[PDB]
Amino acid sequence: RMSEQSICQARAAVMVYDDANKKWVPAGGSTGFSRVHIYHHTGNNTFRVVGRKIQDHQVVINCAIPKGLKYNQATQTFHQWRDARQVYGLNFGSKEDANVFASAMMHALEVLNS
Amino acid sequence: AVVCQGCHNAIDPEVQRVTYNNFSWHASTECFLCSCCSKCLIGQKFMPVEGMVFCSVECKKRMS
Ligand SMILES: [Zn+2]
Ligand SMILES: [Zn+2]
Ligand SMILES: [Zn+2]
Repeated sequence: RMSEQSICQARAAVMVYDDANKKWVPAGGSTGFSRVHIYHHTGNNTFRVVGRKIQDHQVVINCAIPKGLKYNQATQTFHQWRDARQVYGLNFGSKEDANVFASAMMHALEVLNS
Repeated sequence: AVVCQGCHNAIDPEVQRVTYNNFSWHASTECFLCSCCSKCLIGQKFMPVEGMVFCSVECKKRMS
């Protein structure tokens, strides 16, 4: 019953890297900034990244956070990580959005590495 | 050699581009867009906030 906890809300344009066209592209197929959360399932101590388009709340990312996720703070406003399939990118609206998300990601990883 | 704030890909060093602070966007592809509603803002009224731009006061407040 206990709904998942949102532990941050950042503004980012969610992106994926398109290998066949060797460039970054918008996740879900369309441009626009999303509201991006880290959700914490307090029952199980599992976490996921969920990003919903600001204009229409389309879910463009729904990504589990594993123990040992390598979180790459590539630029001050662009962070990325990968799984076996994709590289995900977050293009933040500002340095504050980015730092707030990164802190929540490290907190998630803190709990996951306990 | 600069990276686009809209699409996160390289901007050709030679071409002209949209600039605001240490942010740049492609001026030829649809990169300079309202962060909310994706409206093209080239030649248009715009409202910049760090790495984001609007469009209008309605799109801006939607992203507060
Ligand atoms: Zn671009
Ligand atoms: Zn245009
Ligand atoms: Zn707009």
